[PDB]
Amino acid sequence: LYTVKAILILDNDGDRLFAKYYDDTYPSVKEQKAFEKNIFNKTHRTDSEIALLEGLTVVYKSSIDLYFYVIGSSYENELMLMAVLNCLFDSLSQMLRKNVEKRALLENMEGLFLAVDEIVDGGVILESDPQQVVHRVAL
Amino acid sequence: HLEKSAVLQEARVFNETPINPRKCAHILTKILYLINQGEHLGTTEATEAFFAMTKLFQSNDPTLRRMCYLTIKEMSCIAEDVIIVTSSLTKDMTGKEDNYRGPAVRALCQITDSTMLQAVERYMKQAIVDKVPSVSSSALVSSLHLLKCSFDVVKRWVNEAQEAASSDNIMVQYHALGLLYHVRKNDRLAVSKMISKFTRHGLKSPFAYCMMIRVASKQLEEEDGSRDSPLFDFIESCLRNKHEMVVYEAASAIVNLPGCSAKELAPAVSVLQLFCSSPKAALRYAAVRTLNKVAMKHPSAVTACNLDLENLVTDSNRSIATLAITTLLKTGSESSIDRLMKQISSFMSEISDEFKVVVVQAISALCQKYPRKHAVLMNFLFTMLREEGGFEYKRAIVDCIISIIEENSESKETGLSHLCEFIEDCEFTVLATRILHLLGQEGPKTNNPSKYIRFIYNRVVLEHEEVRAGAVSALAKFGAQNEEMLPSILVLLKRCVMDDDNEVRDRATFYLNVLEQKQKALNAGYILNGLTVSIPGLEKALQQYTLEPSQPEKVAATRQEIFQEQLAAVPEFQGLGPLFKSSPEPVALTESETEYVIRCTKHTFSDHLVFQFDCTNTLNDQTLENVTVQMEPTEAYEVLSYVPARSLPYNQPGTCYTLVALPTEDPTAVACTFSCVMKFTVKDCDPNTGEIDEEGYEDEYVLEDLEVTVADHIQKVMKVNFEAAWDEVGDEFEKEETFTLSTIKTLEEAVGNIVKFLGMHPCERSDKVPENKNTHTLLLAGVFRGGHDILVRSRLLLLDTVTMQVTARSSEELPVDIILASVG
Amino acid sequence: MPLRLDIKRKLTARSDRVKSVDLHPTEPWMLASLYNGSVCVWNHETQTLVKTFEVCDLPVRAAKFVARKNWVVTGADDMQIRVFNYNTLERVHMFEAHSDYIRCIAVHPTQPFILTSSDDMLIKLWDWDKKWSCSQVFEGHTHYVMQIVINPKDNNQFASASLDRTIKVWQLGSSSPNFTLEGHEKGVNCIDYYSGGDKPYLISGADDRLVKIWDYQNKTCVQTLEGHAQNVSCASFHPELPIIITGSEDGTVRIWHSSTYRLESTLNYGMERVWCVASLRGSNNVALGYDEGSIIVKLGREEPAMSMDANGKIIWAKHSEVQQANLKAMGDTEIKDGERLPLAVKDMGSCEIYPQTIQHNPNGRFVVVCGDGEYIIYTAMALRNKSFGSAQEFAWAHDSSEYAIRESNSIVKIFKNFKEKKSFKPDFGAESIYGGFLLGVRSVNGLAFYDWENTELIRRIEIQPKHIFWSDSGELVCIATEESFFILKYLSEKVLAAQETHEGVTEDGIEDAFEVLG
Repeated sequence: LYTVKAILILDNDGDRLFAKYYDDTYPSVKEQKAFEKNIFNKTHRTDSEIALLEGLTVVYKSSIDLYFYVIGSSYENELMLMAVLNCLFDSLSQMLRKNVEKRALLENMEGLFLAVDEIVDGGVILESDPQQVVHRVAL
Repeated sequence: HLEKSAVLQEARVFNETPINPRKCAHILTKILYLINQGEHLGTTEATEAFFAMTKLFQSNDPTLRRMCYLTIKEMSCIAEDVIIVTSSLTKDMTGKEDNYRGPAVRALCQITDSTMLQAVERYMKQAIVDKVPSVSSSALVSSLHLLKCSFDVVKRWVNEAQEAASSDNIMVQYHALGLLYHVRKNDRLAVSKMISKFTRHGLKSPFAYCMMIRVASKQLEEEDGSRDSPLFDFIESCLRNKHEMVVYEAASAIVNLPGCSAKELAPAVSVLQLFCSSPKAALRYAAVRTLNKVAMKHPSAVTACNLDLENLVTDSNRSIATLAITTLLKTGSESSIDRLMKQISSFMSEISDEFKVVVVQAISALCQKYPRKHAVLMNFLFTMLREEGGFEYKRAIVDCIISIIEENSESKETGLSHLCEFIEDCEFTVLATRILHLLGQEGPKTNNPSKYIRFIYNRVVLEHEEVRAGAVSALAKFGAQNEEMLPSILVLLKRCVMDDDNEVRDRATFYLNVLEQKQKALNAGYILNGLTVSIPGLEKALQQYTLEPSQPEKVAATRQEIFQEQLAAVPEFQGLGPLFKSSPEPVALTESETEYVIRCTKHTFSDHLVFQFDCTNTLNDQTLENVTVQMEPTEAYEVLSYVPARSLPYNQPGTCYTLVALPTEDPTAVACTFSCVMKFTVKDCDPNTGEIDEEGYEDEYVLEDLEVTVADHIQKVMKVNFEAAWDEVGDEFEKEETFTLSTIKTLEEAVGNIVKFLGMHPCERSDKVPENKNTHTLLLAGVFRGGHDILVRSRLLLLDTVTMQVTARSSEELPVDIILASVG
Repeated sequence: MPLRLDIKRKLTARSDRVKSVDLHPTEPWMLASLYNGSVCVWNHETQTLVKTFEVCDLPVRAAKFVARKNWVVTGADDMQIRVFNYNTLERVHMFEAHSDYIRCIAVHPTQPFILTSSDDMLIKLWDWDKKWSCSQVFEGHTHYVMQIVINPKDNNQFASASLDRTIKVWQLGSSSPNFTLEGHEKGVNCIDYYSGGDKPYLISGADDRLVKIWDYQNKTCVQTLEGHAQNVSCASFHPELPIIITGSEDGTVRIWHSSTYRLESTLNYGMERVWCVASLRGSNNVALGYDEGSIIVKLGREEPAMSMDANGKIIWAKHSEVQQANLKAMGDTEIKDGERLPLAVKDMGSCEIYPQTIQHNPNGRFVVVCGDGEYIIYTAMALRNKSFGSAQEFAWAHDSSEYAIRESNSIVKIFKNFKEKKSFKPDFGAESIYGGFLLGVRSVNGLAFYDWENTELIRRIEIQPKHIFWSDSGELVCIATEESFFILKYLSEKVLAAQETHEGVTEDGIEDAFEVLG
């Protein structure tokens, strides 16, 4: 039981606006931020549903001032990961009552924290239905 | 954003009277923020905050409940007296609504430990069966965590877990099947039953397919009892649902290790399954690939090629381009290498920085991995040296040089020499070390060492200590290997450079003094070619693969020797007949990893047989001591001694032996059957590998019989001329008996049966007899135990069945009698 | 979900609508209270009617035995509970239990009390020893008090079910109900406890077609049982077996497994409208009151499944330090023959099926769990899946590496190494199987013995068996029979000539190949 390695929603530098680690491989801030900077540097300023970083398929999207991440295994493809990443974007948008930017996330830090935990649970994909997550969470 | 101290502190008011759901929920949000933003909690304040929050569980608000679940999990480990929160979580967990249901099970189960396991079970059973994915999936992941604390509680849930498995809802199923596989496992077979039930089904759950593919990927033919095929009717071997990841995972395993063979609607040996998905968008990345494939990656490679090769060349996007190189690499092979190398050459042009280093490494690495000649590898290694000039490193000097001395060395030094012309001190410590090491070691007569020396001499001045030190020591070895060289050593070493710097001086003082002053017994000894400091494997090629898209020794050779070694350690067996031979037909008494694994071999000596029983107690509940394998011979054999296996704990082999004396007058065979029973003392054990209880009971385990054949007594040989040998061994021990082999209708099978049974190789290759000939003479030879030859002559008559008069002669009465009896 | 059952009609009696059914507290008799104005009791073991009492000329809704006094209490539409001696046949006492007819009576053997529940919305207490003075009156219920039951963990507590959508738990001491449960939504016909020293449970039955299970400790509703496809008249808990037995006015009784509530059975009788249920507290008899009579029914599972090998793994299923679903048990203890020896269990690995029968191999190499038309073989002391097979029945033979199975195609099967043997397939039909070397198969009022050599009919013995067990030489057999017992000789040589010849008839055999030794 494992698909998603980690989820990060990063500003346009790779610094932690947010990350919640569905791996046990980053718990300390220094390394959680390093990871975040690492994934953001590869993936950014080339938007696609694919990136390969650290031998893992990284699926990412972007907004005005954020890049949104799911990191998962590379034995899969973008599309499986993408379903998590689409939930992540979508659910935060509907939850916060505003599209994902740094402003929406900061506006409601609580909605963001709770919403992401419903999407991924210890690296298993707990939820992937944006609607379900949003009802499930209370602001 | 926040300060961890202030927020951890103000949380302590909850512990008293104030509960205020708004204030506390905010304070909680702040805790989650401190972690999220990236901060580390202080333990005293954390411990205090944790005891305080539990009061807050009284007020049931969905946002406050939510805050409470995330905060207790994060604060759980950095907190004390957490046990109080279990009750509050159960209270929450039974409360209907997904907000409580799912999030509570997860928070509760994380905090829950084997004592507490029992409490959560009613609520867990109710939460697992849900086709509402949140409650069920959270409960299913929760159960996975709980397998650690206590296995047994979780196991009972297998029925609720299975119930979820029957959903086609993606989460409920993914979680249900995945978890089940982990849970119910006590043997392979019970998990396999769980998988077969879902297996025939065309799911609309890609995640379940994926998690299951992995379980499935190996051939399973015991799914739900048994079945006649490795069959997976869920995409693993089938292609019921198309979706490029699932399709890729499935297609690479099935092709050359069938999960099932190819179907018209589901390729599974053929290369196709990947390829139909292959032209695509970003999605293509899974689709385009390969791995394994029938019979090679290469017929496969051609399909996909348009896609991988155009993206790889065109896209100087890192994200696309990486998928394109990995995809090229995958469609690759030995054959593909011509194509792969041009592409990789081309690739650096798109992304050129580290990627440059990687392509010049890749083209060499691929040439070493997939052979386009070892020479070409060196020539590519020159191109790597040329292009980068510094992203070669120290590990490269050792790897290039070791690799080079397989063939390239004279050339490599020379190439290196040219390469050294580059750049005087920006070329790095490493290239200078490579030309230096190679010029030292080869001692060029292929080119004049004077260019090399002149090139190295300049480099040393302005480059690091390690090379300058390298240069003096190399020179010294260079002196010892070649006499000629000594004059250059002296001009170089007197200089302030190759000696008299710092490290360079110390090494030099030593190396110099040994060459200059001393005998050079030492210097001579020291150069064995002038080789590197270590010989590793070929490091580059694996490194390169990931990086781009970002002494077994033996004594025995014969069964008799290995056994003889095992026997020899024990005295009795070599003291009481020495070993002629040990069986060429050792029989395993009891099957592997059941109750016992016992393999017995019968060993023949001059007048004895020793039976070595290698005994394993694979009994999980026991550990054994004082174990022996007891024996009842079915003929006149004396059982002299038993040697015990000292201990046989769980899954640990031990050996026990029975020594018996052979008859040497027996009129009937030494082909004989012994009934084996192992007897032992059991002390109770908790399965690990071993552990004994303070007291225990006697127990016995029955074993299979050991059969001793004439084949064990005789070692086979053929003779150039049977007739002489046949007379020579002893016609004075001659006895003749006539047999009918009615179950063998031709001579060729007949000769084979006497040859196998007796352990005699028929002379002159007499196992091949003129097909269906009326008379034939079969010549047998071999040596019997004690070291005496046994020859047997069987004059075959072929009617419709085989009749033979078998006459045997031997240097003893016993082989003759033994052969004659065993055959019939 | 599977469960050891075997429904049997112990005794039936036809009479006008029997509101209550009872088992005598300590006797083998069952009393049914009828709308004949009569209550009647019959001992449904010897099939003797012990006595009848004419309580009233108008329906007697309730009747129970107060076994200690050797008296029976009845409550009839006289609005009286009248007491009689059931061996000295006369009316011990007459008293007005209520202002309305008495639906149910509950007896406290440990106290002098009967509390009776009546449709005057009140339950009253009477003390038999005072000559049926009114000890206490309970006022709480605002509707027709259909049934009363005493909690077996505190007899001072009882619950009463009333059609007021609650079952109220009361204490004797307190007129008022000390707490209320809202057990049903369309009135509560019945209350029962799930019996035992550690079982705080209630059940509610209602005319919303449904029976509901409640836990009185936690106060939540554990589950809802489908009950019947029409108003559930009564519902009760079986003590021993995990099931709930319910009755409905559709003439149907259903049995539900109390672990997943999936339908174990549906029973109709041609008596119809099933008003009540009650269960024996010592377990495996339930009795159900119908419009056209009463029935006493006997439920299955009377005996345990277990087998003792030579490894000291004596395996059972269920019990202590063993689960039912998984398999375990060991017994290495040899303490004195005069008492029962400890459980002495040691843990044993995996299982995948339910144990209809669960058995160790007679010399210890296999374990078999049989269940649901399938057999699964697990290894003696390691319990890894060895083998699998088909078996509605599984029996180890004498050989115990050859076994007999009923695969239920109308031929008794032998499986050897847990792989089917088709050299074994009776020229009888089958109706049932006996193991041992010569497989006995029962068909057409015969017991036929078949060869594991060519499956010809060796002999037929004209008294069918209970069992065949064959010695471990396979010449001597021990036949358990209604005759009593046979020992028979199989003369091996005589069988070899006879079987080859096939002189043994398809369904009658050759009377020489076997001979009757004793």
